Amino acid sequence: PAQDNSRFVIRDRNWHPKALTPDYKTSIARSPRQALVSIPQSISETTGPNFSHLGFGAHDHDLLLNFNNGGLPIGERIIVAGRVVDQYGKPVPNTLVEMWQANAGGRCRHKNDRYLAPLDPNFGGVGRCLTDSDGYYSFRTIKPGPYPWRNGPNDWRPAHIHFGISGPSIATKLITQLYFEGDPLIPMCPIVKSIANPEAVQQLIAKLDMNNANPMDCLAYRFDIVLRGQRKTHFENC
Amino acid sequence: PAQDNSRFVIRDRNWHPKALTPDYKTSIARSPRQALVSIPQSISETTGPNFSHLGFGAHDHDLLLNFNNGGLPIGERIIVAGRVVDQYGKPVPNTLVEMWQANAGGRCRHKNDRYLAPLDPNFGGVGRCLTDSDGYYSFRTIKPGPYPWRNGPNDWRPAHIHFGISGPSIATKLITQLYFEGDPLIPMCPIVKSIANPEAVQQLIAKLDMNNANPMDCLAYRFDIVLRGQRKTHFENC
Amino acid sequence: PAQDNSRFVIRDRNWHPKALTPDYKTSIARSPRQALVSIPQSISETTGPNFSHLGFGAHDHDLLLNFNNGGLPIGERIIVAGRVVDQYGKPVPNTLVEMWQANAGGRCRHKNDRYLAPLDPNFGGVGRCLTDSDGYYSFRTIKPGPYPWRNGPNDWRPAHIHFGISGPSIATKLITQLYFEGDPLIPMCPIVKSIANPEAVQQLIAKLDMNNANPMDCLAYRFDIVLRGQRKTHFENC
Amino acid sequence: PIELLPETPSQTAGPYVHIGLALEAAGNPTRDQEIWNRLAKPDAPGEHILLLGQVYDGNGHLVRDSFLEVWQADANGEYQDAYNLENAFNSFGRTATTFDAGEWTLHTVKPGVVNNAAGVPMAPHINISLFARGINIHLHTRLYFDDEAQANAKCPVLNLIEQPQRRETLIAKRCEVDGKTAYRFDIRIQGEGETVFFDF
Amino acid sequence: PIELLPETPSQTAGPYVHIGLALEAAGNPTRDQEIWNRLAKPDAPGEHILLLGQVYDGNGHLVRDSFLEVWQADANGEYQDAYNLENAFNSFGRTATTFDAGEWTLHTVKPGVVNNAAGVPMAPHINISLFARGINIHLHTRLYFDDEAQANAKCPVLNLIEQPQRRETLIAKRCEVDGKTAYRFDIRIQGEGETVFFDF
Amino acid sequence: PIELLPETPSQTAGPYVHIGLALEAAGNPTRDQEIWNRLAKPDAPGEHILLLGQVYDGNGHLVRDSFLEVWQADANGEYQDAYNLENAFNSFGRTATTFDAGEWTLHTVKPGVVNNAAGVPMAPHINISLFARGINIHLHTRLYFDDEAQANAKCPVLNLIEQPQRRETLIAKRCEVDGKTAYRFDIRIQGEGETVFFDF
Amino acid sequence: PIELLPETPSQTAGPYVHIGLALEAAGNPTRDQEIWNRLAKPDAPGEHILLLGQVYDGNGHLVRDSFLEVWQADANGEYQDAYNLENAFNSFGRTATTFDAGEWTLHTVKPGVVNNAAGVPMAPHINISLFARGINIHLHTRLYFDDEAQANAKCPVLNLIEQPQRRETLIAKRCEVDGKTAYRFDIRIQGEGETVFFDF
Ligand SMILES: [Fe+3]
Ligand SMILES: [Fe+3]
Ligand SMILES: [Fe+3]
Ligand SMILES: [Fe+3]
Repeated sequence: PAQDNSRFVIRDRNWHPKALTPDYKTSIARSPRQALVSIPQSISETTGPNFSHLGFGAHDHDLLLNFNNGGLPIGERIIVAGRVVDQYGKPVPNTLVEMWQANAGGRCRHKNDRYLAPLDPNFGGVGRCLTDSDGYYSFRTIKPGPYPWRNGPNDWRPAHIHFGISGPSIATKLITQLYFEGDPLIPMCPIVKSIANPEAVQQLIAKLDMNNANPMDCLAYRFDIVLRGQRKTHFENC
Repeated sequence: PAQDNSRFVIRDRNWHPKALTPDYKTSIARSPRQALVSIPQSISETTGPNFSHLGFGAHDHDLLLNFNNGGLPIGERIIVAGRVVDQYGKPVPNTLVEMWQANAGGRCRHKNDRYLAPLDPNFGGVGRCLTDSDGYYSFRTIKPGPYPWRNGPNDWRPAHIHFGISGPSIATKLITQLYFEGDPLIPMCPIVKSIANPEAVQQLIAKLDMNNANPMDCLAYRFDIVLRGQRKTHFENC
Repeated sequence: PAQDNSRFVIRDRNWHPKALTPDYKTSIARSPRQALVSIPQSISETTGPNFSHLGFGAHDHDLLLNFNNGGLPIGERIIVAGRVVDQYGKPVPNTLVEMWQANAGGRCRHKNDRYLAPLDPNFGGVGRCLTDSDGYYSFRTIKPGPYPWRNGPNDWRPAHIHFGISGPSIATKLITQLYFEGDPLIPMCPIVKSIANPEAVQQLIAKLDMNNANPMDCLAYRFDIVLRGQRKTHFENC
Repeated sequence: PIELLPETPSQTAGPYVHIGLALEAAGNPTRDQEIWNRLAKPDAPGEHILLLGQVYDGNGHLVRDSFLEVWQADANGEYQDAYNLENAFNSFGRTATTFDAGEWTLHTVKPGVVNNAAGVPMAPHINISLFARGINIHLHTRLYFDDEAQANAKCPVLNLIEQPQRRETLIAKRCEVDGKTAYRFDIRIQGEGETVFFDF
Repeated sequence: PIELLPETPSQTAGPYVHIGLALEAAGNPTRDQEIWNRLAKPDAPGEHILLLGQVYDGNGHLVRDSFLEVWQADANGEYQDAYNLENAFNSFGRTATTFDAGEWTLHTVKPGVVNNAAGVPMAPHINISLFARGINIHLHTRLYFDDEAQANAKCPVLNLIEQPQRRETLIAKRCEVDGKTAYRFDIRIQGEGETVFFDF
Repeated sequence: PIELLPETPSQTAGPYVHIGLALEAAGNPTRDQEIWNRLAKPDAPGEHILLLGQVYDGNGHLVRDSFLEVWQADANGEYQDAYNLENAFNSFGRTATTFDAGEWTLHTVKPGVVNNAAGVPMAPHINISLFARGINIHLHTRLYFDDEAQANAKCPVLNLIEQPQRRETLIAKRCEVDGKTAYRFDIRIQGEGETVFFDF
Repeated sequence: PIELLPETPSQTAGPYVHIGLALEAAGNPTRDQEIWNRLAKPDAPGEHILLLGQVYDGNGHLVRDSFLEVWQADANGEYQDAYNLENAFNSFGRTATTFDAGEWTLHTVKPGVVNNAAGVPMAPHINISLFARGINIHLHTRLYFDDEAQANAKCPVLNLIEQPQRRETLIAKRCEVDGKTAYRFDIRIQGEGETVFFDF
């Protein structure tokens, strides 16, 4: 079983987006009015699931082949790779990185998405990968296209891939979004602007990686994820 | 018939790309070693075709419908609009604007293109439009994806749409390329870098136009084209 | 009848003042807690009243003469003129511009105004004008004086003239306030501070216009108004 | 991106909005031609109705200084843009709530059906714009009728409001004031039963 | 002061969270192994319970697109981190509320007692993380049980909540669903009876 | 000095120029009306000629992806700017060299005489603009004829070329293709016998 | 974009390249173990060949100061990376052209077939790297054989060279020097008959 031997660096809730961000409309009715109750870390908070024993299919990380009904998806073939480290710069091995996205046109494979851009019969948009010993993950997919949404009258989400990172604990567990370098829609999105600090928005921008690109085949993007720093317990209860 | 009543501003061949640009490999064997012979402008150079009487089909400007085999193309639905003016800022009416591009994956509909990204059965990539009285044109298409090419070992063309502009004369006739705002591949392309002046590269960057976008439908890009200034003849042959 | 041929550029609600601005005390109880519901533009939103056939009195725009009980108002005689354009810089012709203000001492002609500065027996404070072919409007009035109000214990409104502009649609309809160049009360007022962006406040400041002033008579202030950009519909419902 | 000229920013209409836009409601003398609450002359086509309502703040207290502007189609579902006081029907009108009358009134006909951009029929509605002290930028809303339930259930605009309970705030309750067909439409700016406001 | 590398900022899970994290609930085809609501297999030790609840927003309306992640100890009060579908019990599980099912379900056993860092026993609880559109950074909460009144009064985490009326929002009510032992835990994100959320 | 707005920079036509400007040559389906190599219809006035040529690069190798645009006067020496496919003659036309046909063809009439700006008669010529991959900005040239020796010696544009050996590169040789009058005009972009290119 | 550490820039090998890399070719004393032109010992498997050639500049004059490095697979199509002078065959070797010997020599076996990344068989080749004064960054080339015409026509690398005439510059002509199988491979750095150089 799991033990209480780790302490996690307290989250900077001024770096992270606030609960109440008015421009992002749905946050108004879905944000607590009462203050969060601070509790010390215990075994309930400092431990979490390990997904090393989960049965991963061969194409779970490859979105170009994991839906396959008879062909290849239409769109810009890209590799989305990066490293998962903690605040101390320590790699996070054997961690679950889950991702989901829209197709080249910005259409998501869900019943609630009635956007006029057609579905790609060869694209699912779901991906999962367990990080290696050095904390590296890699996905092969197509660059998702931007999509409109009912927030403001002309609000468009920048091209993005949603990310879900488990980490060593439920305390480190994080769901975020990846944006693409140079996309002019980034400073205009209310979901991006929910983050007050501009330096924090930069941590979400995946950068073009020509070094990791496959010549005459696919481009690449680097997205490094930083999770809460893990430290050993010291001087607790004397 | 056409008459000799106009003079065109002499082309700044230091603004325009040079014939010999080594990094763009094919230019080495396809560039003149001898100097261009300067000739005065005459009726042969100052006149050109007028395409007002050409039979344009209803969807010639709409690349989302001009190929139609049973559906819509997969990709980011966009409007590429702009104005065609001359160096004096005077609009260029009833001029032919022709364009061609790749699909969302960077695949062109030609036999010589053996790129692994699939063809879109609902996308042709050919478009034409005659400018209005104010010099405005508009195309509805999908955002083309970048594509690799055999130049350097890892050379990738930025997402682009090729443009062909007729103008009032064969002297104004121009073929160029449109690039998209923020695309990180622009400062890396040898075809873009064939233009020495960085301020000239900026004239080729189509900018995001949220004002011309159709809410819940398609985005828009503005690309203004500037042709050689047209002036009346004065004090010729005394 | 009116037709659905125009589309209007979406309002920047971060440029405009927010609903909840606590320093302006009355806004606390009169601001919606729920988010605004975004709806697309239809004939109900893109059309609006045309006041070209409304019967304007000869002195409707002239506040020095439209109250007249036997004399001229006490105060700094000024001309308030300008142009009403849209975001594209296109003039807005035949539009209704309405205005109201206080006298030279800050006293408004209303029953609830029990400010100890007297009323001017020759001043009402109401005006209306229809813009010409080129979008120009003009008013003749006296410069209003600042007035105190029960917000903070020592709160003073700067010298202002309220403006009401209709535009081509109910989408463009706007009510605003004009302030005067150099007034030291402008950066101290909670109603002016309701606007977050200081460059937005600058558009509300009327600039002294010595060129439009009548020598030995009255001064002039120029106040240009910019309404939402109007564009024709394109590529709707394919 | 393309930056256009910025729109002139909005400011509150102020506590004295009535002196410049609702001269009679204030108590000040009127001009020859005023834009007021009589949209339809007694001889206008369609079902003649009286609209009334009160505006409430977040504390449940009456707003006795509000100014409202309305825009609606005629009985045939056509928008009459050319405002003239000689017309039987005008699509535009103005009303207000004062300290002497905490209830606004509007004399008009029931609007006909109009299609949206997509060609889908919208339910009979009146477009409202609310201005008052404390309201920095005006509030847009729509007035729907309770006796048009079948059309209300199929309206594209009303169906854009996620929650069914919030759609009811835009529906005016039918009553009778001295043998005349009347609809009551109370606007609650903030709090319990808050009226749906639009952006376009 | 000493500054470490900044943590990657959180963003909302979005409306379509289910296509990537709850495939069956999204009506999309599943992969061989999925992480879902069946924490305990029928032959697992402890009192087998069914957990259900609804998520309410600030207007008292149902959140039909929420995604919940649970972390709990087994019947013996031990955390099983090694996730495998062949196991009789898994301490982790995911559940969701959909448009087809506005109520979330969880099949598990009642957790045993675990001590805090100071050695003081905490009452039987389930750690819940709530994700959805509109929630920028996930909300952490705990599910306590009503039949553990003696243990709940002594819990060091529950006693950190200043007001005793707010502690009640974390207590699941015992009920019965189809002749099986069940507990109802409704979460109110905002307003009247707002659920206590934690920071750690 | 006075600076005007800068002209939009040129870029190469690229390898796939044909899909947008020579649809039939690209093996792609054509539209109703296309701009192609048939300048003159069989019943057009003047001496009907067939023009053919090959484009060579600096290594003496064929350019099988070139795109050429021609501008010429009619038999009467007048420029017909009004392009229409119903016309007997069109002064404009497009031709190309493909991988399937490394030679370009043009069906037209021999142009008449036109004067320069100074009133001096220029010899019968065809204005050619050459586009292809590797050509950053198009090359302008002129096609003169060998049986017009007297007119070619007097031409003011041809006499602006300093060396008489370079003037020969602009002179098309008279030949016969299938019992029809033809002229061969080969273009050498670089090297030995390099074609004279113009700037105007 | 992601900027990695930049590679150390290249500089010419200089006129005295032989003193540090071709000690015997210079005329300076050698060390115990040198990397030279004897890739295959007389007892190595496969068809034993002698390779010779001259390096020419752009004026058609001999380069009497060049340095060449070679890399090839053995007769079985395997690359032997572990360089040792005790091995029968070494995949790596060095040769040069001096003022005393304007012709470089190489004693090796004919390389076997190797597959590219895609699994397609490449024709028998020797990878060459040319260094000399005036050559700022080394020139990469390949040596193919004329008696392997069927394999040369199906090689993916040789077929990447657009023009067929340029493919012939990479093909070594078979001859006989004292009963030994010999292939002549002249490298023309610039001008007429210029050798194809690669980038990878
Ligand atoms: Fe005021
Ligand atoms: Fe999304
Ligand atoms: Fe291209
Ligand atoms: Fe040296």
